Amino acid sequence: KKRKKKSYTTPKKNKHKRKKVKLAVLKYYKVDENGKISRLRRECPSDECGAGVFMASHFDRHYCGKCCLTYCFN
Amino acid sequence: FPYEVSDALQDDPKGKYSKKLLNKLVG
Amino acid sequence: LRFIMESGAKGCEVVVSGKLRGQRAKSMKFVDGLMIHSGDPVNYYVDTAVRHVLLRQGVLGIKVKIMLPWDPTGKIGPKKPLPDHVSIVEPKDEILPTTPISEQK
RNA sequence: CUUUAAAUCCUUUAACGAGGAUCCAUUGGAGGGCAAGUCUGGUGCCAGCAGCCGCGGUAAUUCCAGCUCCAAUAGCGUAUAU
RNA sequence: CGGGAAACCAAAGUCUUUGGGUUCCGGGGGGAGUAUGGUUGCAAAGCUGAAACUUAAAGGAAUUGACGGAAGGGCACCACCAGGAGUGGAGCCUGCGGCUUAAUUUGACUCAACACGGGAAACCUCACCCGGCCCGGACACGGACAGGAUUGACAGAUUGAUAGCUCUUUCUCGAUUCCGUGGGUGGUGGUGCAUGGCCGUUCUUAGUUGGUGGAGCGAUUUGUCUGGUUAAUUCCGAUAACGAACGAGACUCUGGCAUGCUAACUAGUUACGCGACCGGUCGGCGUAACUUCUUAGAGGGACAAGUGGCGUUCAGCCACCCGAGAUUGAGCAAUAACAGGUCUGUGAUGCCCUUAGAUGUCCGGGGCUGCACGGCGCUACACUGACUGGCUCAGCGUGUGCCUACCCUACGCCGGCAGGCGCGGGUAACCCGUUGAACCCCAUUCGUGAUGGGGAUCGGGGAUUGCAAUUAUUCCCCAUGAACGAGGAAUUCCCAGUAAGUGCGGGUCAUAAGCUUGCGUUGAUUAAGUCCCUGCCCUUUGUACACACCGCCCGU
Repeated sequence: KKRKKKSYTTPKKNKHKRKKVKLAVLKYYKVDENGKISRLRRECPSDECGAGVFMASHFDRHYCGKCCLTYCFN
Repeated sequence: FPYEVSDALQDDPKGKYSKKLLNKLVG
Repeated sequence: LRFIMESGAKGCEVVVSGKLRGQRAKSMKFVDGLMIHSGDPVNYYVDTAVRHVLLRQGVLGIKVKIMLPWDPTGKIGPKKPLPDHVSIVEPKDEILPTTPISEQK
């Protein structure tokens, strides 16, 4: 049969753009005049979550995606 | 008796190399 | 073929098919002795093997077919009756004494 | 010196003159006829070879070249007449 | 005798062992017996008669094969005759009659393409056509960061059911590169004219080949045949052939045949223990004798201790008088061949590509479906046919968890039912099951048969173990109405339980068969035929054919 014929469609369209960054610094809660973390925030008492991961605030969607679950208090 | 030229001739008795093989077989 | 004849088989045919000389393929076979091609007594009386040999030009196929003698394990000799093919077993005929008088002890 | 009207060229005597003895042999050909490679690269019924038969259409022993070989050899090929 | 290339010739012999006498005449094929000159003739034309140019052959005899709208024999329902069922017409499944948002033909010179690639693609089908998140570079060595940039059920601004493919938004495993020495990204992409292997076809026909010997200079021939005459190069026989080899046959499996299985809880049963009734529910413990059906499960014989006729009295053939059996159907299937098919079956392999939504993940929708029974499987204008008053039945073969959840299902309930729930049986003669493989009197019940031989099919208890059912597994079933007495231009059917009805299985199968492959109740007085078609085989014969008659070839 004939080939895919998917090369000449979708005109005047561009790919979804994801920002290129070097470090993951501002992704976390860093408003302490030094970028450090305090002990007032609670840690989840469950085993399915990594110890290193900490809660963060993003003015959109959420700091997540593999499980596609919003972790915000809402 | 040499068999290589005999086989080469028996594969095609009237091919491009028939004259040379037949001549080599004579002697 | 000479080995098979010296092995004791009463027939063998081998075929080498493919490219032996030139771009085109020749099927070249040698057969000697006897070889049945039909009927049931080609399973228990003929052994056939097909194999492939690679070459800078391609693949050569080797087909070897062998006849087997009458009695098992390569014709050891007559044994308990398990007939499988036609044979004329001719024993030594009886011989009479030439002398007019019979045996004396 | 000799030669010979004078010369030259041979011949003769010296001096120098050879190791890549660079003091470097060519002309045709390698399928058969007919001697000698269906080795390698390129070309792909093109360019060409081929007196004749034929080779070349993407592994060409036949073309274009490299190497190798062989025929004669200071000679060899070609055209024509015989 | 001898000669000759041989066919042939008692001359075509007495020829390299070449000389009896003499005349004419040829020197590769065409041009061409043409031009021109001469000559003859009333004329037609006759005699003599070139060259330029062109060409590697033209030709003779014989051999093998192929071909013949040549002859003589033989065979075949992939041929015909006699018929039956059939067919783009009076439904259903797909393979062309027509094609450019591809829509279908990738194998065809047929019958050796086309319901074939076991190819029924809602799985990702050869992707197919299309707003498809991909990298499937995770082969070690040109730049190589320490984020190639590797999600989203998501409120018109993120305009598809779990594709942030409109907008510097954007994240709970996350350091993971674009490549020079070798079929590497996926190895279904070529070349099946480079091949193997495996098939198909010539091949359903009976053909094929040495060795020694004979014939011929030789190719080659004889053997391998005049004939009778077999399904048959089968066998008698004849015989410069004799011996052999392959094929055919024999062989294997399979079919309305067994009074032995020192044989069986699945199948009845001699003497036990059951038992109304004119040696029984001992097949309801279990008859070590069983056996008859069943196990076609293991050991057997019987077309000639035969008859008549035809035939060379042989090989054989046609009918039948002590008598179960007097051509079951398949498998295997030779030499030589095809530029037959397959590189999209393959860890069976020769010769290759280089750089971004790579043929491999994502495609809601969808590929032949844009289709009118002159490619398989379908309608009998009728007592041979009806809905169980009739069945103690005639009868292939599958079925579950080892990778792997996805198998066959009995029985109850939801029920008067698709479909759903529940405990149960089954690794299988043990359960489905005594498999619902026709209803023979045929307890709605046929007179001039639009009307039981459709009911030219969409409404209804309610509609699926699987994302997608839109030309499709949905499902249990309901008044005459497009056909009317077997519907012809022409066709890869068919002769003893065959054709043709019907159905049931198996392969495909998460769902599924109007596909294919097997299985069931079915006959003969047959046509005991033929070579007129289409083909094949043998012999003779002709050939200027050998790329072999789809040939060669002639002329305008």
